[PDB]
Amino acid sequence: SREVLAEKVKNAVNNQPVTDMHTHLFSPNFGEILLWDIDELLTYHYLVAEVMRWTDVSIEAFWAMSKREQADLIWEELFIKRSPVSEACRGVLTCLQGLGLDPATRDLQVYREYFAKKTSEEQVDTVLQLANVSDVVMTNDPFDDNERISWLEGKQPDSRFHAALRLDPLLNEYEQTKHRLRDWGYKVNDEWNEGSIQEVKRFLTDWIERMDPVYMAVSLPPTFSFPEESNRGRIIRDCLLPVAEKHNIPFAMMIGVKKRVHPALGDAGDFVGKASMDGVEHLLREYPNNKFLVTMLSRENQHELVVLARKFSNLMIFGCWWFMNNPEIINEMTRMRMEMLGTSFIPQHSDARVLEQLIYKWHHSKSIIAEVLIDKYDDILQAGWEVTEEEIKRDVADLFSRNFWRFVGR
Amino acid sequence: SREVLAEKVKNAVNNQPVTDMHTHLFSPNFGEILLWDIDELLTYHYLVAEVMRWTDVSIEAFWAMSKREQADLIWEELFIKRSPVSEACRGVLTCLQGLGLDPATRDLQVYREYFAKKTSEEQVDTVLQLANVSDVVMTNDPFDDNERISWLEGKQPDSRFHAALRLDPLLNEYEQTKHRLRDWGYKVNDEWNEGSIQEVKRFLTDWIERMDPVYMAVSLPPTFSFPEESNRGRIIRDCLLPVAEKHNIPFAMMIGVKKRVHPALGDAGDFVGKASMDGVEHLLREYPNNKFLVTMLSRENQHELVVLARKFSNLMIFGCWWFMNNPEIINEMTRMRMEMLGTSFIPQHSDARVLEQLIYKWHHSKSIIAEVLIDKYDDILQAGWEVTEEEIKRDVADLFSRNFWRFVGR
Amino acid sequence: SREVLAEKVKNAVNNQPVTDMHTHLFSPNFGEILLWDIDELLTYHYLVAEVMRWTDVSIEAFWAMSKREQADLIWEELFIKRSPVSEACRGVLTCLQGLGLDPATRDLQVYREYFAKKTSEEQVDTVLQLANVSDVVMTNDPFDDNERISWLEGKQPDSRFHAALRLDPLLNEYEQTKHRLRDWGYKVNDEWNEGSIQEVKRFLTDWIERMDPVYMAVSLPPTFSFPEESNRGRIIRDCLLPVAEKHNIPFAMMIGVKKRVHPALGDAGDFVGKASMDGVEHLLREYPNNKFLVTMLSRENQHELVVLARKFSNLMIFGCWWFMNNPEIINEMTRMRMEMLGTSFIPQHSDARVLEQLIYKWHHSKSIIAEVLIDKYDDILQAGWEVTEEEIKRDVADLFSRNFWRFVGR
Amino acid sequence: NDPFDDNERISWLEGKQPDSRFHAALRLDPLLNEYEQTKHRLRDWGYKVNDEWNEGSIQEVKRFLTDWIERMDPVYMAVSLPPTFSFPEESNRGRIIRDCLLPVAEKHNIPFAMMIGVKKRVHPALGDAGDFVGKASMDGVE
Ligand SMILES: O=C(O)[C@@H](O)C(O)[C@H](O)C(=O)O
Ligand SMILES: O=C(O)[C@@H](O)C(O)[C@H](O)C(=O)O
Ligand SMILES: O=C(O)[C@@H](O)C(O)[C@H](O)C(=O)O
Ligand SMILES: [Cl-]
Ligand SMILES: [Zn+2]
Ligand SMILES: [Zn+2]
Ligand SMILES: [Zn+2]
Ligand SMILES: [Zn+2]
Repeated sequence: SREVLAEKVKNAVNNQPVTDMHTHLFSPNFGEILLWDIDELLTYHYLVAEVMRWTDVSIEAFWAMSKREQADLIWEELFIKRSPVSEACRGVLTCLQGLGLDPATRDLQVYREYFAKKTSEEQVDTVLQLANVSDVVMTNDPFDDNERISWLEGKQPDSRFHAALRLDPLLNEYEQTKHRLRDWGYKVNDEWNEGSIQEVKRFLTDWIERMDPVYMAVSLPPTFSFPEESNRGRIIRDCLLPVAEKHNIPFAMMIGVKKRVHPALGDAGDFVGKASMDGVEHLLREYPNNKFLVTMLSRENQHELVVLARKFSNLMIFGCWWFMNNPEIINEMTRMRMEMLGTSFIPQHSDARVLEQLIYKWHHSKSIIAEVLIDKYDDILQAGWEVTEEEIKRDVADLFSRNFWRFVGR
Repeated sequence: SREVLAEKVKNAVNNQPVTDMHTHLFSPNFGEILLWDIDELLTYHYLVAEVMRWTDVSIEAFWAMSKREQADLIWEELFIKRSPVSEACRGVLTCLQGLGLDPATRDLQVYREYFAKKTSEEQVDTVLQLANVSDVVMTNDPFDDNERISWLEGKQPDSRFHAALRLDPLLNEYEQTKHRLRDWGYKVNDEWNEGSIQEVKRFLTDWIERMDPVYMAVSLPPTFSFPEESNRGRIIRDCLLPVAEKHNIPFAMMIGVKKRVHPALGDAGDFVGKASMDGVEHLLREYPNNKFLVTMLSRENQHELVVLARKFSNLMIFGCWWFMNNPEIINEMTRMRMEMLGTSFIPQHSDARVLEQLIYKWHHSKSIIAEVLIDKYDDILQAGWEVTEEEIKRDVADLFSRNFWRFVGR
Repeated sequence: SREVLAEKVKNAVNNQPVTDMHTHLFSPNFGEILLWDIDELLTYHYLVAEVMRWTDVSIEAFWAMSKREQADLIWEELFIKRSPVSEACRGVLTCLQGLGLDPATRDLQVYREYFAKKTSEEQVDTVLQLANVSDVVMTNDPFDDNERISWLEGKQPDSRFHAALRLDPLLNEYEQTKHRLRDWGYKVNDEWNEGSIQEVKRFLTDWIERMDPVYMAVSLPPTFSFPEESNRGRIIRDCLLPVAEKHNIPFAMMIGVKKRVHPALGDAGDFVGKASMDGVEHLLREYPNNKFLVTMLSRENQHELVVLARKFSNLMIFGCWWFMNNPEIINEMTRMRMEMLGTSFIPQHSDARVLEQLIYKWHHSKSIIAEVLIDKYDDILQAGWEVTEEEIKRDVADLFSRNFWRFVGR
Repeated sequence: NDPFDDNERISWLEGKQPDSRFHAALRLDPLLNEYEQTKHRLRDWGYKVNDEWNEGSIQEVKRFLTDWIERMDPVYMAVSLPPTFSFPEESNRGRIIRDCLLPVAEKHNIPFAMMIGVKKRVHPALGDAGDFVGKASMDGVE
């Protein structure tokens, strides 16, 4: 029956240890960059954008408040003055309950008590256990002063944390970044010649050696195109692709983000745009020895992206990114994906910026993926097919963990 | 439980008095422009387009028939020859049943009897009571000869009816409209100079003074862009925006309509197109002291529009407009909206052209919005949150009425 | 009640004989072009694309394998190593069960036994009976050497099979095709003059005379536009349209296919793109005496296509084509269509390349269409409308068969 | 000297050497501007170019150029181009120039002559007198 299947699917999904292949979390020993707290959860930029639609407090005043005050404002405006029904607000409550706290009391002061008596290491153990996350993939930007520090000091991340070499500044801001490269000893010239090419490669190789990243990544605008006689186009073609092939490291492209449409909002000021599939199509076909992990921001790019994955095996689609990370969208995306790709895709990643988010991000997404799995297994069951519990666990393992590790070559 | 919640949500939704912030209805005392009748309901242009896909009667012959004959044809073709399953046909039946008539008999002659013995004022009282609509926002075009009359005669609308200054002819047909402005005493010159600017402002100010509109509005094509060195671009930049800021009146933009692709169909001859978000993005960011009410016609513009609202608080999204006003779409739009905006948006408007439509428009939309509210409240309930009935009524009040009045400054 | 209605709708839908207005099947007497077998089902290009996302076997090696080996590989990779949850894999199982075979045993060798002891004619009788398909519309390309043979030999197709004149080579590859036309006696000149025009018309007329097609068809790219001073634009304008009007034959346009993005994949190497609606809009309005059957490949073209059908009665929308032929999409498309068009559209076609697919294609689509019909009938039932079983059968007959025959003029 | 012209191929294939006052120039219009049609002739001549632009197609096109350079000993390779000429470009012309012509020309130190601006056959019936002209962008040459 469907209910017998349902229980097996839900059990398999809930018990399957998750490999979160894209987050903004950091190994505890890396320091304060690792954000956690009910205060951090409430000041997540997703909620900053949401509170600004309600509060009379200016954005300037908001940025001038302490994190405690910002959190108090957001709690009052989005949870008390109006029901916390949005996905992000729902997420906060899910994290609280998961930690054993009681959302029924709406006692923020009591919730804060829970966090103030623990250490980073302890909360990490707690959260990964609760979220059943075995591996976390970080976003490591060698262009950030704070992050560069731990890496240069020789600090190695926790074994549960993996590095990913983020290259946004290099690919999207070369004109400014080239100068920093020079200061660091990478002799790139004013013009794109053999010298500049080799030094950029040396730069990538040095960080690959230092981080041992599972992949190199970059977020791109709606106008992204390739090939292109631009700094980005040339760097990707002459340096990134060749280096990635040599070390058999996949290239992750997060396409569709239009940066800073509302500067004053900070991290909450980015917009979205539909991109052309031409560049991705070209990269996949012309670089068969390169591997590509892709996720797009526009709802209107989702279906064609699935179709492109049917064309090229060197393409691995992943997650329901940012503005796509909402139940209604996650549901439609996951169903279209399983329908045209079976289980050859990575349904989700958390993109967690605050440690505790791993709880709600995976909880909310797992229940949806579980329902989709139940429908699909049931359809073949009605066709006379018999699926074993072991086959279910196998499929679930591919979706939440094995597809990623298998694609990156680990 | 979910069923206890369901009843509370449905009750709150059904009892919440509605402020319909965009319709094509008129205060009864305004005259015959106020359309009502089972005949008017059946000759709604939405059904004209639908009947032309079935009937062998030429469009010319149709326009030559009396309204009674047109209604008879549409009833026969869309209700008798085929089941009235489309949204618009379903709407007609909902209006009948709501009025106490019986769709089971399919007796159009009997239905007509009900309307012929009442007055405009009486039917208005009846419908607003049935639809539980407390306030109706009109669309008042000072460029229409018939409408200009009541306003110039000094006629004030019923207290339940509010004015909205529609400016399509001014913004999209200035080359022709400028001449009428001159005939009315507004000395606009051949070239866009201080004189033309001031006289256009004087024109807007005079009508704002006469109508006391809750907002100024315009429908725009898929190709809409801003800024732009065109009559529209210049009028918006040099006159509309400044005047709207001074009187703190919001600017409503209904984007995506491609006018007259099938001229012979009349009001049923408009098409749709996806628009670029650039112009809206620019307006929101560069005019922070101006308020904007926006609704778009293309299904492919919906998600990005929600994201843009997360960026700018001077943007208030509203309704599921025209071709978007169908269950399947209303559902997906409302869910995406609540998920990314919580309750900071106006889910719907009727766009009613015929008085009785208020019944089905709100009935059909309320049941969908109610189901979405139930899902979202249930999700936070499962997270341990407890929502009171008063909080539900508060949220419902914001969605169906308070968000609008609060945004316009009333 | 809804369950009483449900049974009537499901019964009507299941019993309604289907006219499949677009397939890639052939009358049995046409020869081996008629594909059938569990081996053919498994080597369907939809599954080739899917297996290439999993298998380590090179595409070259795959094309070098025998059909038996290809089928074995696909069965092992997509059904045994991972659960066959994708739509195409689900389809294979549905066909097996429908034929009386047992998917529970996963015994491919036993399944093969069933097919090896029957004749084409026998399997055709079997499948059409099982799929309850009364009429099959073929895709007949006079430019294919193999197909041209039966037609030139004077072979007439089975009475259950209808011809459709496919013109892709003529319209999209005229520069190469013109030479073949000359070799066949059609004196087209180097330049587009009266001579070339008349000879192209003569060519179309000759094949219309030989095939007696229900319609002429062509698949078009995302960049399709009209009018256009190109071979395609000129051929459509000066030859196709005039000839189609004269014989009152509709023109079918399948828009949105980007051919060969992955050449090595063969038939599995096509991609998709969103098209502009301008060309279709122009054709519908400027050629009122011509009939057009249209289906588009991009998910983002679906809603506007429905709106365009509301504008022009000479437009008949049909099916959920190729990448659109997935439950999640079929559901949303069918609901948007019924909501804005009632029953004036053709919900589906199979596009079957392998005989047995008629079973799963129609089985999977019928259950979805049935659920949509049940919702819509229920909505008007709740409005007080009473629908008779005969009206249901009538509506179902229009959707699955009469709308097509009525539109083509048969 | 157009190796794609039947009449012209003869003398070269027969081993005929031109008068000492006459020098050869390898004209490549058919190769660069009509590859889709020309590729088939290359195949018939033994140059195994594939359907897709890969190492194989590249090497065989180079072999073709090298063979004729060897046979003609041209002072330069030449081509006439349309007003819309651009470079780089993901087209047959753009790829052939980038992956074959330029490399081969550098190796043998042979210059590349480009005669830009001709819009072919605007008046077909006039034959050789049917070509028109158009202003080109300097971007590709630059
Ligand atoms: O929080 C987010 O998802 C964004 O602000 C970014 O971190 C984005 O996911 C990125 O990786 O660029
Ligand atoms: O009936 C309609 O919705 C349209 O014909 C128009 O009234 C549109 O809503 C508009 O306001 O321009
Ligand atoms: O199998 C398919 O649907 C495609 O490969 C084509 O046959 C397409 O449907 C077409 O008719 O061009
Ligand atoms: Cl789109
Ligand atoms: Zn991220
Ligand atoms: Zn309106
Ligand atoms: Zn949906
Ligand atoms: Zn087909």
